[PDB]
Amino acid sequence: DLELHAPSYPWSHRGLLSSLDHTSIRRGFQVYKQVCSSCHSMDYVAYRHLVGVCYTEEEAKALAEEVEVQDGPNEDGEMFMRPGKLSDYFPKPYPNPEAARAANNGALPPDLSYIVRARHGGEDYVFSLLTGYCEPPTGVSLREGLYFNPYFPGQAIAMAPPIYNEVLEFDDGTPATMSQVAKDVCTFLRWASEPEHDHRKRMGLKMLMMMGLLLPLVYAMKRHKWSVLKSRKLAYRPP
Amino acid sequence: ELHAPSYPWSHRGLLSSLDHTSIRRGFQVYKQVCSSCHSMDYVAYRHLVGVCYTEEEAKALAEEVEVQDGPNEDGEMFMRPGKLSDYFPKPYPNPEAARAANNGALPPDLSYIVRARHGGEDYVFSLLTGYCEPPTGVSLREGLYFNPYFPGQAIAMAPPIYNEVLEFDDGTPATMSQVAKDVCTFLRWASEPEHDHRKRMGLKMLMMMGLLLPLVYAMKRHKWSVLKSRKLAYRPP
Amino acid sequence: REFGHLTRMRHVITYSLSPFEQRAFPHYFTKGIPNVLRRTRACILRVAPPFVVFYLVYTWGTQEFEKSKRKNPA
Amino acid sequence: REFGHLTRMRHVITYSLSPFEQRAFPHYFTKGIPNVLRRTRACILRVAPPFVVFYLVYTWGTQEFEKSKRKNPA
Amino acid sequence: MTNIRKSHPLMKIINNAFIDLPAPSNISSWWNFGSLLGICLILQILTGLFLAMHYTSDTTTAFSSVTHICRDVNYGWVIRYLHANGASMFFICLFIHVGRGLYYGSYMFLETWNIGVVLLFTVMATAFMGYVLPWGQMSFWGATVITNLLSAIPYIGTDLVEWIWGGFSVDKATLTRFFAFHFILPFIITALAAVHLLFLHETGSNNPTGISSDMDKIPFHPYYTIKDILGALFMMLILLILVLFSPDLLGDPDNYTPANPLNTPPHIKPEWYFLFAYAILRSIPNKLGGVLALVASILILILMPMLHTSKQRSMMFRPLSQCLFWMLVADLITLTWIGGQPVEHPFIIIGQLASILYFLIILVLMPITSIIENNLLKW
Amino acid sequence: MTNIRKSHPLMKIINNAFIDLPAPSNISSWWNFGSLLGICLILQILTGLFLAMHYTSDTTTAFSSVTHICRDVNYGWVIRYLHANGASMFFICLFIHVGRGLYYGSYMFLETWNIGVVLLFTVMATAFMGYVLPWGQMSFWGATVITNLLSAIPYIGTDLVEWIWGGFSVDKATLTRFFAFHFILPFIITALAAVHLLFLHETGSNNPTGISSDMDKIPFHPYYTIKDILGALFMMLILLILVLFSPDLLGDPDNYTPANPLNTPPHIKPEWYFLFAYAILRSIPNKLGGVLALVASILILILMPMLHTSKQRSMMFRPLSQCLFWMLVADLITLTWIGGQPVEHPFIIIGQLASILYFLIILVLMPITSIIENNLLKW
Ligand code: HEM
Ligand code: HEM
Ligand code: HEM
Ligand code: HEM
Repeated sequence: DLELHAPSYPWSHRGLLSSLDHTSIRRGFQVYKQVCSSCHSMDYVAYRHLVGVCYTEEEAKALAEEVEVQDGPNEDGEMFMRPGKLSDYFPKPYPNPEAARAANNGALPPDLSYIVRARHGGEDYVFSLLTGYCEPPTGVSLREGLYFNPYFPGQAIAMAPPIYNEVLEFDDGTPATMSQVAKDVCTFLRWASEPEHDHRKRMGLKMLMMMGLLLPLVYAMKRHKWSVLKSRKLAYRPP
Repeated sequence: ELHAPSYPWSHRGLLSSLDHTSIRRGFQVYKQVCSSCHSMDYVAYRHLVGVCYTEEEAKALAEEVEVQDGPNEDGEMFMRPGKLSDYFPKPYPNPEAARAANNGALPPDLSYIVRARHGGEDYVFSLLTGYCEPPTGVSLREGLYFNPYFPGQAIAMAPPIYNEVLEFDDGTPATMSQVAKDVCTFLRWASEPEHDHRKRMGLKMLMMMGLLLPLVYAMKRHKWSVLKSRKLAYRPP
Repeated sequence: REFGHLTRMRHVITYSLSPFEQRAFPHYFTKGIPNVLRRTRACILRVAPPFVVFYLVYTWGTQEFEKSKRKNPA
Repeated sequence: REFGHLTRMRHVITYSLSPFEQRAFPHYFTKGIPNVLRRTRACILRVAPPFVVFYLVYTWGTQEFEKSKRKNPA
Repeated sequence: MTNIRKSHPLMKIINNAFIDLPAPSNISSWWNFGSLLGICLILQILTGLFLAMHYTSDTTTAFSSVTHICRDVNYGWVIRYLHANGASMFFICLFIHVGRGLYYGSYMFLETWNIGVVLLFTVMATAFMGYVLPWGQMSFWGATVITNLLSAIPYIGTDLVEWIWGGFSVDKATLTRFFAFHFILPFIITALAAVHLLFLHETGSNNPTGISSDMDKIPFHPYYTIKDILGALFMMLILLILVLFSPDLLGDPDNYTPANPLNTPPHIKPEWYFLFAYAILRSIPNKLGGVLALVASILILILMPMLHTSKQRSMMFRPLSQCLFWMLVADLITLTWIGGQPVEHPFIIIGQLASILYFLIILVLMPITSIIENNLLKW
Repeated sequence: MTNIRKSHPLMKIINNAFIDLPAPSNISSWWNFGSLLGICLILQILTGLFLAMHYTSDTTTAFSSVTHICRDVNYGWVIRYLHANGASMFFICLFIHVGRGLYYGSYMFLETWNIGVVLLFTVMATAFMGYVLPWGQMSFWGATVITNLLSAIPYIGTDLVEWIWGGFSVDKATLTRFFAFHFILPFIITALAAVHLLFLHETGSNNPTGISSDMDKIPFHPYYTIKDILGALFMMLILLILVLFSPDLLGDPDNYTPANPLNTPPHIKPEWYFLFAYAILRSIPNKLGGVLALVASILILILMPMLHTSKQRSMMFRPLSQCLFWMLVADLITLTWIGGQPVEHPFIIIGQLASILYFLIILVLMPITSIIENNLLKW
């Protein structure tokens, strides 16, 4: 059996009040679009959420119209195909779950809208997983089609190696090293799971400050109004 | 426009019920006339069992139709014979396709027209039988037909209940009025399948209440009879 | 506000009778009907006129709506 | 249950001072720290032992489990 | 040893509540509508729950779920029609209760009267929302019109409309939030009703004669418990005729149509218990005036305790005022009928006249009649 | 003429319950949790309503609705995680409240103690349904397991289970009825908490010493009200840290996978606050025995006033018994951890001993020890 747990990587957003590197989010979206979107899906995230996080409005619009998304029945009686816009969720790669299972070896690529909030370990898992591919150890013979990943439960993941060195060209020009690609995609997936990650932390900061201020004064109020009982100095004078 | 006339339905009486033979006859009227264009979606072949058709007859009727469900092991839609649980198949995949096939109008979902239209069955019956010729001076765009009972006096229905349209199972002649009455009764049942049971509960309730009111009244008057017979007396000094 | 101290009363005598000995429906029709008629006559004069005014305006309104939605001047 | 039908008490004199002339934090640390140390001394020997034996049980279970999940000569 | 009935806390509260409460002996039938209200509320609390467990408050399944309850649920149609007709009967009983309070001068119990006005407000909001729930054509369009009425308020009236809507129109968020509020509110109604009874107990009920009956009070448990049992059963009689024989007798048939924001129904009305206020709404051409009249038609009950000038608190001995009261009742029924009819000749002028007459009676005729009344009787 | 605080009928109960309520002078912080429960409940009511604002209790859209809350609605994530962590914190304070009651001998108050036991039962049921609502993998599978536990009941087992399910398995009907039940139950908890306070107020309160404080009572308003506010602020601190720095710290990530009735998750552990009973359920090999042990684990609180034999009300002056009580707390923690862990060699036997010792302390060890110091202290 055994379950090799993912080591705790020192992510930039790991800090108590540290938010994700949004430039890393911009880089991590491209790998999802050009690599992970080929078989996987992010159905719960639309192009609208992308603006203001790692893209501006015009780039988001252009990116959305790059793909083609289905709209409702036209005035003739059938589906009419239209380019995407801001209010369209990320395109599904496969028409239905059955098509997804059949197209692959027989497994199902889980949607990544929550894969970081569903896997025990979080980003440290996924990153390590994408970088955990290796030759199976002696005495283990995986079936044709199965690939060996120690971090995957059962060590028999049905995933072709998704990330290899120089898989795609980052627009800004950062090197396409597999480690960089995996790091950026993991940050992007964490953002996808927890979009409020920035604001939450920001809110927490304020909660730390004012409750560091309210708590003494309120306490200072209590000891103020409770001091009468705390300095009673009783006396007994029986006859 | 004129309101619907009060037809003396067999299911009109306070304690009366529908005629299930008529329900069975009207079902084939729906199946062979309405289902080609009209969409009854809220009811299913399961409801047919025990109301007007036995289990095997309903099963055979379901197996006659072909329904689209389920993805195969290749992610494709596959047809299959209708089972006892499939709802009555819609004829148009999308509502706008219904407009496209006709002049642009939508055949309403016949599940609830008896309950949705002001007038109930008496309206829709008069809608089908009460067809007429457009009076002098009335224009009508090609495709529309004149039916006074329809609000607006311009229906988009081709007259569908034309004589000898079908052959009833029992053998009753399928004349205008006969088939129209059967489909109207069937539509009334489809509007609310609990009509028979509703009247049964009402029947029980009528005598249960006619027996509880007197007894509870006697209870109250017996308990209050202490006050209903006090005799106050003033004895000032 | 409970039994015992509501008010003060003196020289009042109240007789009653067990509910198990006197009739539950004493002269329900012999004396009930004339009493019902008297109570009806007491309040009919002050109850009916507002409702017959309603009936008048109702019939006039429905018939006038029917008349208006007709064809004449053409 | 309100003030007045609570008890009977005699010869008990209670002084007090307003909250507006007594410091709300009178020698906070100077007397608080010995007080907290005394309170901790009073109860540590009767509070901690069950928790530390729980800790031992928990850690022991953790390894014993993962050893049971280890390999075995064959 | 002490009797548990008058010593245990909960039993003491219940005992003072409806066991040994000194109530007047001459309490007529019209006071039964008190308890009946709560009974319907209890039933309304009950059946709605059993509806709430087969209702998916989404605009793509709400109507389908309701049809599922009526058709493919064991004795579900009974529950659904019990809910609807129970709402109708609840408002019948509420109107009769308000009429009883107006007639026998029960508004002299100030706090109870104010609490009753609050109950009327919140229960009418609850019923409006509940009628929005089934998501029929009438439901959706009535919701649109009624919420859009709030646009009349200056400056901040526009902003409330989308806030309540949850978007730019009555849509998903409106339906879901209306379900949530319709679920929570009746418990607020229950709390306010408990406070209503609490306030009533400190003075006792008002007999038809109006004069204090502290020398004639009788215990509640043996006499009125059976009387309210009879009343509740008699109410259930009418309710079961409604549900079992003609369930959709009180309700527009167009509601049995999937709501479509592309086709206004030919006939638009609120429920039978709201048409009376809709009449004043359509009476005043000014939109803001219409909304203010809507609020005032109900809120005018708060002014009633002040306007009472007759030295008698009971209407038993006020013939002229009695004729005025019955004219007011006919006025309300006329308003309801006018609200039913479309706004055309001669319904428009009849509606204006009925609205003016209603306000004029409640504000002016009754106090002037009371003053000449007192002058007629040496006081 | 008279203070409105003690003149207004509604103000009477509020003044006698929170303003002029005689409270013990030496009340420790362990009693502040009594407020912390109630306040927390309001947040669960306040947040839980807003979750109900945007929520379609439907198998095909419940999870989508929750994600839309946490991702699209304005600050919806705040409300959602505030609600979940508030429920967890609510159970934290509930356990601390029960511990305080056990320690300072508050179960002598009988009626309040039994009412509190009923409160506990209702709150756990509410939390169960709430965890069912999100319709994740752990939601669905834990619900299936816990409702299948009812099959152990003889004769009526299967029919009762199918009744609760609303069908043949946890599906549309189960979720739809669970949502409505989760809506109604907290109001039952609120009314029962009012009853709890009503029963408590008649016996004052139990100070830490355990001796009657009838002669040292103090007004409630200038005192603990402010201390209760301070406790509520500390509670808000803990809750806000949990929500704002690690929302899913107390929650299994597997719930974020949509509920698929085809894949059993690697672990079916329920929420953190139920494992203490769940572990007991795992301990007894017999299914019916397991269910009886599970229910009796909570029911044992009712027997506590009967089992007490030490002539001192409180635990302040009973050292050996204090060691026993802290052994009980350690046992509860051990049971929670064991329930967290799977059913394997090292954990089965530990669970057996933990359950046995947890029952043994309450039934045998504590009363037998209570005899011992009584003999030790010459009485
Ligand atoms: C104050 C008492 C109540 C009144 C007056 C009331 C009124 C109404 C009305 C008029 C409807 C519309 C019925 C229809 O059009 O078919 C309705 C629907 C509904 N009510 Fe209530 N209601 C009350 C209490 C409750 C409660 C407490 C609940 C929740 C437990 C509830 C849940 C529902 C649901 C789910 C619907 C939609 C089902 C349907 O419309 O058929 N109601 N209510
Ligand atoms: C939520 C619905 C209501 C409930 C459950 C309720 C409950 C009750 C009950 C049980 C009574 C005692 C029986 C009676 O005298 O009729 C009562 C009395 C009263 N209620 Fe209500 N009530 C409601 C609505 C109202 C309304 C809308 C008003 C008017 C604004 C009102 C004003 C009164 C008055 C004035 C009394 C005293 C009657 C008298 O003294 O004769 N109530 N209420
Ligand atoms: C007794 C207090 C309450 C407790 C302990 C409680 C507990 C819970 C818990 C643990 C969840 C699961 C949350 C999650 O897994 O993310 C939940 C969900 C939910 N609760 Fe509550 N709840 C309470 C009161 C309420 C009330 C009063 C309402 C309705 C007004 C409500 C509505 C909901 C809804 C709609 C959900 C599903 C959304 C979600 O998963 O958060 N809750 N509840
Ligand atoms: C719904 C959750 C609950 C609420 C809101 C609640 C409310 C309260 C409040 C406000 C107090 C007074 C403050 C205090 O003494 O701590 C109290 C006291 C008490 N509660 Fe609860 N309670 C709850 C659950 C329970 C439970 C689970 C039990 C145990 C079965 C219980 C038994 C008691 C006892 C014995 C007291 C008296 C404590 C003393 O004064 O010494 N309650 N409750």
